[PDB]
Amino acid sequence: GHLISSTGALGSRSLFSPLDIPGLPTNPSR
Amino acid sequence: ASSRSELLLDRFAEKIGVGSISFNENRLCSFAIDEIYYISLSDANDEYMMIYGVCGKFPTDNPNFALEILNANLWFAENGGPYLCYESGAQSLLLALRFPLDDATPEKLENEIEVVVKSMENLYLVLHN
Repeated sequence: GHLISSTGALGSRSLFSPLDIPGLPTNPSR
Repeated sequence: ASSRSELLLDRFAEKIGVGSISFNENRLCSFAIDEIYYISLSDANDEYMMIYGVCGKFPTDNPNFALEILNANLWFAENGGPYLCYESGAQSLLLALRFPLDDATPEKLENEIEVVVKSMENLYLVLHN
């Protein structure tokens, strides 16, 4: 829960950091 | 003594005021904007970062819509948006945006990240049902 107070294009409330959506740490190159 | 990817990150987190972040053992930095839109920044390459928007597991019950997504990709191609891609390790859908590192700026990274968010947001609208 981090609140953004920026001019930039993220006029949106909060950012959560992940250590029904996978949030994968790798995809297959080969 | 870090490459430019690791500066942009720090400089970007400074711009939006969320403190500090980093890259992980798997060369990426996953944060979820509003606990619905999952985004993972990867520095795939010395020349570019990839920007992944994760849209969950991929339906396989009457999955005739994999052709519908492939059809949606026409819209994102005209609009300049992310590529609609399927990934096999998590069976998850993905928006993919390449983001090159020369002339890169914190506002440019911020701009494109939310491009992936508005793509992940508007996705159900770009589809027929």
